[PDB]
Amino acid sequence: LDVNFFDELRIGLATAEDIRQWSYGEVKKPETINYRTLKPEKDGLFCEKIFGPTRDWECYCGKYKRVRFKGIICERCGVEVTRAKVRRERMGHIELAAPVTHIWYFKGVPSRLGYLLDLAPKDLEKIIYFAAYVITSVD
Amino acid sequence: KLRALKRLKVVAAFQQSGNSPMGMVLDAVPVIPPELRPMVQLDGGRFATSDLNDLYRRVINRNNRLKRLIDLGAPEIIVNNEKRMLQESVDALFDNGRRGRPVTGPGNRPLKSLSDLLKGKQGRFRQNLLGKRVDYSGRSVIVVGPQL
Amino acid sequence: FIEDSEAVVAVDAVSFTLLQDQLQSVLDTLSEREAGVVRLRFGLTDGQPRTLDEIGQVYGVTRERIRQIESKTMSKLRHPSRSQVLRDYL
Amino acid sequence: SVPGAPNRVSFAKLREPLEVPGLLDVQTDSFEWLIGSPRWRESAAERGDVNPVGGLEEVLYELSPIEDFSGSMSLSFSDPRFDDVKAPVDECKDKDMTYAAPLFVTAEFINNNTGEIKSQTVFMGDFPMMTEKGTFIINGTERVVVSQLVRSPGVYFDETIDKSTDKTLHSVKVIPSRGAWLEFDVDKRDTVGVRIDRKRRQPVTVLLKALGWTSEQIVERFGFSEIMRSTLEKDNTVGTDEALLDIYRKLRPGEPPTKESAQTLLENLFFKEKRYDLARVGRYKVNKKLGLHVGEPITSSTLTEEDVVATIEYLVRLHEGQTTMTVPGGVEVPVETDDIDHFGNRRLRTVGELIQNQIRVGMSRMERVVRERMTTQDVEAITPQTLINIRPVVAAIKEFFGTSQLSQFMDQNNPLSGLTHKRRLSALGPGGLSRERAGLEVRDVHPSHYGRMCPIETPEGPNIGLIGSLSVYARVNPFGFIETPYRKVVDGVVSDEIVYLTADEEDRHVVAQANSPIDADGRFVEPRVLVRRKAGEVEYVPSSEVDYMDVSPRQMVSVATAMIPFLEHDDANRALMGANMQRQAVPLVRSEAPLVGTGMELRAAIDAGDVVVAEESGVIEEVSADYITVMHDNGTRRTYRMRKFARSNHGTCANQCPIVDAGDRVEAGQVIADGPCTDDGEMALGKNLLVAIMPWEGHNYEDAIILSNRLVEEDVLTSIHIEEHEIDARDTKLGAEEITRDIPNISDEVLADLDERGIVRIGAEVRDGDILVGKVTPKGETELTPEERLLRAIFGEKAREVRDTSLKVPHGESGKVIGIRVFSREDEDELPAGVNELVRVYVAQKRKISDGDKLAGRHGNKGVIGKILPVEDMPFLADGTPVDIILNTHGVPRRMNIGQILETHLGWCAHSGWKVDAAKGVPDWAARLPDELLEAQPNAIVSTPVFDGAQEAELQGLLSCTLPNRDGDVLVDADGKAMLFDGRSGEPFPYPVTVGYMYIMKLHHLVDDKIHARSTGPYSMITQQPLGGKAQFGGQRFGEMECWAMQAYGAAYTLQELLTIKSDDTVGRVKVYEAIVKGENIPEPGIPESFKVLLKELQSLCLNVEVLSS
Amino acid sequence: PGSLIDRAEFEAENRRVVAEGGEPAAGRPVLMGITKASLATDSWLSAASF
Amino acid sequence: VLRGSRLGAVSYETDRNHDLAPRQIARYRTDNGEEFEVPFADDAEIPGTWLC
DNA sequence: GTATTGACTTAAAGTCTAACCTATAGGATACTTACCAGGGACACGGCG
RNA sequence: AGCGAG
Ligand SMILES: [Mg+2]
Ligand SMILES: [Zn+2]
Repeated sequence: LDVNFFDELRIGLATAEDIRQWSYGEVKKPETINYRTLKPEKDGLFCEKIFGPTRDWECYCGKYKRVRFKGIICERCGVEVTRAKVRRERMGHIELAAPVTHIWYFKGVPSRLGYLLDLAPKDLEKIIYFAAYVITSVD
Repeated sequence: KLRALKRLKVVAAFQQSGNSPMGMVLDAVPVIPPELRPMVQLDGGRFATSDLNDLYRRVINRNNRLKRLIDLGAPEIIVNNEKRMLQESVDALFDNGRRGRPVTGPGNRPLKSLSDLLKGKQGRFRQNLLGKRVDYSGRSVIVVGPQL
Repeated sequence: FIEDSEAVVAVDAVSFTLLQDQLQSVLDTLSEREAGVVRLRFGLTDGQPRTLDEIGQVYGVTRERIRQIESKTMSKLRHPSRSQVLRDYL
Repeated sequence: SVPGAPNRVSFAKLREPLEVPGLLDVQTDSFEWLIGSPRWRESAAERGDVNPVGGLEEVLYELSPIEDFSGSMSLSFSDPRFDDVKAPVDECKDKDMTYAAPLFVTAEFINNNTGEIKSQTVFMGDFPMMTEKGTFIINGTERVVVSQLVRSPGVYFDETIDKSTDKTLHSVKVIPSRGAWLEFDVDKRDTVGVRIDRKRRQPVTVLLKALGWTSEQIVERFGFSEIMRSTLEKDNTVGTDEALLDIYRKLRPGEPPTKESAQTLLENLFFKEKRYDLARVGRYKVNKKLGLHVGEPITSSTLTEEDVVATIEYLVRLHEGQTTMTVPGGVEVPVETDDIDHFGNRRLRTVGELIQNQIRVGMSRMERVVRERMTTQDVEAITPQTLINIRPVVAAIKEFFGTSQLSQFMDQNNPLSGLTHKRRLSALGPGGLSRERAGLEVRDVHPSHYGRMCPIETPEGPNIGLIGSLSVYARVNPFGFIETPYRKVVDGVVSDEIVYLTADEEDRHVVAQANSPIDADGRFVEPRVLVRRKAGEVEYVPSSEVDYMDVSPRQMVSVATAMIPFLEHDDANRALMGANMQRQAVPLVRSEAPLVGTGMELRAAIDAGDVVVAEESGVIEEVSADYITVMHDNGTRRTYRMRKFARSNHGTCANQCPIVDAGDRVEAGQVIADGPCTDDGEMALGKNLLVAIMPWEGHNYEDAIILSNRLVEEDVLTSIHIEEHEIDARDTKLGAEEITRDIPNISDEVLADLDERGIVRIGAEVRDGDILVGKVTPKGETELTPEERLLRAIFGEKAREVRDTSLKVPHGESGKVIGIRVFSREDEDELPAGVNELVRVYVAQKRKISDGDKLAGRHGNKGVIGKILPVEDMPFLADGTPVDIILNTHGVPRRMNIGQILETHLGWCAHSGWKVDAAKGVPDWAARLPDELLEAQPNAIVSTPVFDGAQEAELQGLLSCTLPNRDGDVLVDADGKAMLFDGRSGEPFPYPVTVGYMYIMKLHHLVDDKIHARSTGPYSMITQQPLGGKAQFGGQRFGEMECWAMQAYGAAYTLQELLTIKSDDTVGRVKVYEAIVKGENIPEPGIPESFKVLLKELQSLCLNVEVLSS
Repeated sequence: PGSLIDRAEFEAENRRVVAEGGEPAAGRPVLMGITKASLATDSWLSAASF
Repeated sequence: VLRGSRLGAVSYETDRNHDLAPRQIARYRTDNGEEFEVPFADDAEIPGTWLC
């Protein structure tokens, strides 16, 4: 907004809840654009329905247009009709079918995951990359 | 005591703050806005990817394939291999070449990952934030003027 | 090495701003009803263009009167007097 | 020597035994070897006719025969043969098609069981060919393959000292071609140890027992040293199978150890050619170093256990401190450490070697696809034509000649630049040192470089030492090493027999120096003759019994450095800069041969290839400004066609004009039409200018130059620059682009010159912004704003639905329009896919010298032009002749390039002419002057060869006798200084001034290409901060150092302004433009866009970054 | 223990701790380097960009 | 310059916050008890299922 | 000049029908494990 | 990749 209301800049871990709170959708298909019409594809990496329209103030089909329909979503394609520059601002999120570990907290020596769990870096690398089992509970 | 002390520089951090130690393990991977990884129709129609859509495509392909393999019902060998591949894909997305050979693209060159954008003299912190190109500027050869 | 070909070029932007300003002024020169008809014909006032019938309805006059006054407005604005203040923008 | 040449008299006191070689041989001879031409066949047969095999023949022979896993059938290649080139050289250069020739190889398929042979030519592909000028033509462009300097494969022994013990520990590194390194290192502990493929060390006895040695045998061979006995004792490995098991467990862990994969493991790793090819040079080096198979020819580059055993024995003997070893059945060799930078270990991969290696990679790929398909090949249904896929080979060749770093864009600023781009040895590239990984010991000069590589000519940027230039007389050994000629001096008697020695052979011989006086009987006229020895140390000398002598002076300098007169009076830095700056001189319109030059001018021009030379003797039948027809001595006649006003790669002019009349008889090899920078056949890079060496009013301050206006009036420093603009109408979604004079919305004034068909007419002057090619691409339906629709109705127009993408003279350019080259699909001309037309317009401008342009002499005395004075306020000699240039005296003494002053003096003498007064004999200072130099007519060209030239005493003498200009008046006293009159004040300067004639060149750093400015323009894609570069409309980088300087000044507001609204903030940018244009205050700056880009990048790294308000 | 803490903050914590029960945390001066002293700053945005 | 484009386009149209089309926020509920508002325009049937 | 009606033609839909893309399935001899730097600092495994 | 200034 304004560089006077910029008192602090905090950095911290982003939990899965934060990641899916930033997101305006979920990229579910590994597609970018149409080969022939060269337009953003549905649910793809460049999806217009998630990150906004490629052209200022239009839905994907063309039903709603112009500033007069600002803040609306076409019911056919689902694109919100607003400025295209929001495509530089809105994020998505992929819902992993299985959990993964952030590499920065595993490989970066000292292995912070290892120090937290007291697992040797070799052991952590074996567990995480499915080379050796590990016991998580014992009655 | 030395190993104990080093471990208390990471075990204290997750205590002093109300941060969970869970943020290390991901269930969702954020996807950067598309125009920060543009796909541009260069002159001649030849499209130019962003080198990050490839890593994201790999992640999404492997995630969807994992979903389908779990849905069908597959032996633990194949599903565990798929999970390892998904872990490697997310690793390559966040940092190429940190573990194993870097993921290479066409021409046998490493794929510019999501962390290479920040590190180095050609990274973002040093090539586009502290130093920038400016308008209203020119350059020319200098010649002595003693009458000035 | 690739130029964003869809960035505010910062010269056409000021050109458009001054174009709107001078167009508004030259419109204010002509009679008020004339200004209104041309405005609501091209949707300058709020970005919504309409045809003869709508303007006839809103002013409670048959379509044909709006058409006629529109023709007179175009003829007036085309006069060399109010064209040199609007050329170099097309 | 050359039939028709300018008579340049020389101050040379030494006769040259060897004529300068075929300076371009480095490229053409290597390529002829690769092809296997009859010329190379004869040259090799003269010197080793045992096994003349070309590069392609070698590749085919190594590849063939091939068989499948079962060996039921095999394929072979033979008889490579080239067809005639597809198109002539000029046409290939014109229409953008590669200058290549078809390659045919006879295949042969033998079904080993059934017993059928099937042979047929296979058309391996369009092999690019080398033009007679030693250069390739690829995609119309002119390219040069620069030789590469690489570490020669072989065995290298090193010794170091360990801090923790302070003991001399040695090491060896058998370095193969595409093998696995075996470094038999010796540690501080007294135990030798192997390190196979860089894997966790081993005791050597383990490998020996892996080779099947018994401990009794091991002590029988490596028994003399205590280190070996210690290793056997502490090894603990008992048994051959134990050693093999341990070796396999260490080399390839994770797989179940066996006996089969323990033995064949090592056998395949080292002693099978599949994976450990040493190459011919590598095996020859190993044999010579260890003295194993000196007599026998070379074949089967793969190793033998004997080689490894001998390497271990040599390392151990070296550690003990022995001097020589005699391997059983091998000649004894001296035990000593190797130097990696010695030119007995740095070999040249010439153009032939690089192209052959790429052919080899492509053939390996083709071989692999052949083998893979052979399984799925129906027996008896297959022929070599349908079994061979040439695509990998042609793909490898094409990807080499383009985008390979050793296939460089030909550097043609002038003939010298092209000639020196050839004969260039770069120590970096594929399989070579990289600038970052290259240490500081490879960049230095080694004693072995003398005569094989120039110590002076070298880039001065971050490439010093990695790129050098081959010396004048240097030659390349068939094995890739660089040889240099020497005169065999026998029994103290110098001879003429010129032996070409490589660095190794030179070290073993006590080689003398070129300028050693000879008594005219072939014998040295003095004891104490200067000499060099093996260690590179120049020191005192054993009189008599010196085995070799330098062929001539200047043997150590390259072609570019051989054209600097008075080189010996210049420091290495200034000589280096002069050499690197001769190659930047632009071709002037006229070109004048220097008054003071060398013997290399004529040969350099001839061998550069940009000067036309008659092929055979004959009488010029008809000469015109575009061609020369010559009638040969026997009936036939030949027409040489000049290349008029052609554009070089770097934008300069390539004009050729004849220098022969319509009746002259011309002999074979005679120059008949000078090139761009040539005058009467000899190279001419600049102009001779009357120079004063005084300081003048602070305008020639700090290496700045002030030139008379005569140089702009008479047009002596002026260069034609031709610039090509390309535009291609393509096929787009909305339709196709048209090239016509119907550009939308643009008036009938800026559509004036454009022809009936679009593209501008020839000879039409165009200034920056004018239209060259009128192109119109479709727009597709869009949304005209209400304001613009109203305006169109008021002014009665239509959208036209087609945008303009016309080609325009880019900003800051101008000039006429030489010619238009139009390629079109409709006329069936090869064009890329999806383009209908491609038009190129050539725009020529005659640049005149102006302040900001860079000038230089040949002695590193560079400088930009600060001012161009009128001729009237120019110092003029007492005669009235104004001086043309004024250099500063403050730059001579400290830069240590006094040679320029010498040149100046000599130049003046050459300009005036002289007569030594030999009334009573010859003056003592002129006794050793060559005859006929005692008298020179005015304006007499002279030469001072590099390291034998005009001694200072001879120059003093010639300066004393300087026969008068027109009346009896010597304008330059014996001191060389003239009394000058002030142009402005009018009074004479109180003291004489050093005046003469300096030959100065106009470097290609013209201010017209350097000026740039910007107020607003394109902005980069992902970030703002506008594009950089004069080519775009580029903003000047404001880096971190500049920002620190601003912070130190305390100027916070200017820094914020710069980094926010001038660069990145996309909302405050148009706002500041509005404020400036409307007279309002510049607005408050916002958040730079790059910071939000950073925030999104951090968040996408799963880092929750949030900007807390407070 | 082994933590490198700024002297000003060290004194501030000592002042905060003398009251409400005094447990003086003894410390010893250290000479860092320019790189270590820079990367130990309290601002991650400058250390990261360094 | 290579002069690329992101496709799409720009549209300078004076931003208005005063006279705006009427909207009817429609609430949807996913399986995991998560509500989600969606500002659809009144002149269109509110769909019965939304990919939230 | 400004108030109208009665025709008189026209582009934009709005829609039905046809072809040309698109998501998807299948294919039965037998084939079963791929492919040259240094210089400093910190951390992990062996050995004493 | 070559190249310029320090
Ligand atoms: Mg300088
Ligand atoms: Zn829509």
